[PDB]
Amino acid sequence: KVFGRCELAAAMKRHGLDNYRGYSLGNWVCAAKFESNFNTQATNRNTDGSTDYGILQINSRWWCNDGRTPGSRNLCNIPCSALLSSDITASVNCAKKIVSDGNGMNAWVAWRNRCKGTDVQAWIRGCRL
Ligand code: NA
Repeated sequence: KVFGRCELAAAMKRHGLDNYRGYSLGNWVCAAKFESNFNTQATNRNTDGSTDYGILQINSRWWCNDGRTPGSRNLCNIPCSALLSSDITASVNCAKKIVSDGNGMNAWVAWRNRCKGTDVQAWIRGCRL
Protein backbone atom coordinates (compact mmCIF):
# COMPACT_ATOMS: atom_id res chain seq x y z
CA LYS A 1 0.00 0.00 0.00
CA VAL A 2 1.20 3.50 -0.80
CA PHE A 3 0.06 5.85 1.98
CA GLY A 4 -0.99 9.45 1.64
CA ARG A 5 0.98 11.84 3.83
CA CYS A 6 -1.85 12.67 6.25
CA GLU A 7 -3.21 9.13 6.12
CA LEU A 8 0.14 7.86 7.38
CA ALA A 9 0.43 10.61 10.02
CA ALA A 10 -2.95 9.52 11.41
CA ALA A 11 -2.05 5.80 11.36
CA MET A 12 1.23 6.51 13.14
CA LYS A 13 -0.51 8.76 15.64
CA ARG A 14 -3.03 6.04 16.38
CA HIS A 15 -0.19 3.58 17.00
CA GLY A 16 1.48 5.84 19.57
CA LEU A 17 4.42 7.23 17.60
CA ASP A 18 3.54 10.87 18.22
CA ASN A 19 6.29 12.14 20.57
CA TYR A 20 7.47 8.56 21.17
CA ARG A 21 10.83 8.94 22.94
CA GLY A 22 10.52 12.66 22.26
CA TYR A 23 10.26 12.48 18.46
CA SER A 24 7.28 14.46 17.15
CA LEU A 25 5.03 12.91 14.50
CA GLY A 26 6.62 15.02 11.77
CA ASN A 27 9.91 13.19 12.30
CA TRP A 28 8.35 9.79 11.69
CA VAL A 29 6.48 10.91 8.56
CA CYS A 30 9.62 12.54 7.17
CA ALA A 31 11.67 9.38 7.78
CA ALA A 32 9.00 7.24 6.06
CA LYS A 33 8.88 9.58 3.05
CA PHE A 34 12.59 9.35 2.38
CA GLU A 35 13.01 5.72 3.39
CA SER A 36 10.17 4.19 1.37
CA ASN A 37 8.22 6.99 -0.32
CA PHE A 38 5.31 5.89 1.90
CA ASN A 39 5.22 2.43 0.22
CA THR A 40 4.83 -0.47 2.64
CA GLN A 41 6.20 -2.88 0.03
CA ALA A 42 9.57 -1.12 -0.34
CA THR A 43 12.60 -3.43 -0.14
CA ASN A 44 16.26 -2.59 -0.71
CA ARG A 45 19.34 -4.79 -0.53
CA ASN A 46 22.46 -3.60 1.29
CA THR A 47 26.06 -4.32 0.36
CA ASP A 48 26.49 -6.56 3.42
CA GLY A 49 23.79 -8.94 2.16
CA SER A 50 21.14 -7.69 4.55
CA THR A 51 17.85 -6.21 3.29
CA ASP A 52 15.69 -3.29 4.44
CA TYR A 53 11.92 -3.84 4.56
CA GLY A 54 8.81 -1.75 4.53
CA ILE A 55 7.73 1.77 5.19
CA LEU A 56 10.57 2.44 7.64
CA GLN A 57 13.12 0.18 5.90
CA ILE A 58 13.88 -1.99 8.90
CA ASN A 59 17.08 -3.99 8.41
CA SER A 60 17.40 -7.80 8.43
CA ARG A 61 20.89 -7.81 10.00
CA TRP A 62 19.41 -6.89 13.39
CA TRP A 63 15.66 -6.62 13.57
CA CYS A 64 13.82 -9.25 11.53
CA ASN A 65 14.35 -12.67 9.99
CA ASP A 66 14.31 -13.08 6.22
CA GLY A 67 16.05 -16.44 6.20
CA ARG A 68 18.93 -15.17 4.08
CA THR A 69 21.04 -12.88 6.28
CA PRO A 70 23.70 -15.12 7.82
CA GLY A 71 24.58 -14.45 11.44
CA SER A 72 21.83 -11.92 11.82
CA ARG A 73 19.68 -11.29 14.85
CA ASN A 74 15.93 -11.10 14.91
CA LEU A 75 15.50 -8.51 17.68
CA CYS A 76 11.86 -7.67 16.85
CA ASN A 77 11.07 -11.39 16.61
CA ILE A 78 9.21 -11.21 13.30
CA PRO A 79 9.56 -12.39 9.75
CA CYS A 80 10.76 -9.45 7.62
CA SER A 81 7.78 -10.03 5.32
CA ALA A 82 5.41 -8.95 8.09
CA LEU A 83 7.00 -5.49 7.70
CA LEU A 84 5.59 -5.22 4.17
CA SER A 85 1.95 -5.46 5.25
CA SER A 86 -0.60 -2.72 4.53
CA ASP A 87 -1.19 -2.79 8.31
CA ILE A 88 1.78 -0.84 9.71
CA THR A 89 1.45 -2.28 13.22
CA ALA A 90 4.49 -4.60 13.01
CA SER A 91 6.66 -1.86 11.50
CA VAL A 92 5.68 0.61 14.22
CA ASN A 93 6.17 -1.83 17.11
CA CYS A 94 9.60 -2.76 15.77
CA ALA A 95 10.50 0.91 15.18
CA LYS A 96 9.74 1.67 18.85
CA LYS A 97 12.32 -0.94 19.84
CA ILE A 98 14.84 0.49 17.37
CA VAL A 99 14.45 4.14 18.44
CA SER A 100 14.82 3.03 22.09
CA ASP A 101 18.16 1.38 21.29
CA GLY A 102 20.42 4.25 22.32
CA ASN A 103 20.92 6.18 19.07
CA GLY A 104 17.36 7.43 18.71
CA MET A 105 16.25 8.15 15.15
CA ASN A 106 19.86 8.46 13.95
CA ALA A 107 19.50 4.73 13.28
CA TRP A 108 17.64 5.83 10.14
CA VAL A 109 20.27 7.26 7.82
CA ALA A 110 17.67 9.09 5.72
CA TRP A 111 16.23 10.76 8.83
CA ARG A 112 19.69 11.86 9.90
CA ASN A 113 20.61 13.22 6.46
CA ARG A 114 17.28 14.60 5.29
CA CYS A 115 14.96 15.26 8.25
CA LYS A 116 17.11 16.01 11.27
CA GLY A 117 17.34 19.74 11.96
CA THR A 118 14.68 20.61 9.39
CA ASP A 119 11.18 21.95 9.96
CA VAL A 120 9.61 18.51 10.32
CA GLN A 121 6.20 19.89 11.38
CA ALA A 122 5.69 20.71 7.68
CA TRP A 123 5.11 16.99 7.10
CA ILE A 124 1.89 17.02 9.13
CA ARG A 125 0.71 20.53 8.22
CA GLY A 126 -2.88 20.58 6.99
CA CYS A 127 -3.67 17.09 8.29
CA ARG A 128 -6.78 16.36 10.33
CA LEU A 129 -5.19 14.69 13.37
NA1 NA B 1 17.98 -11.21 10.83
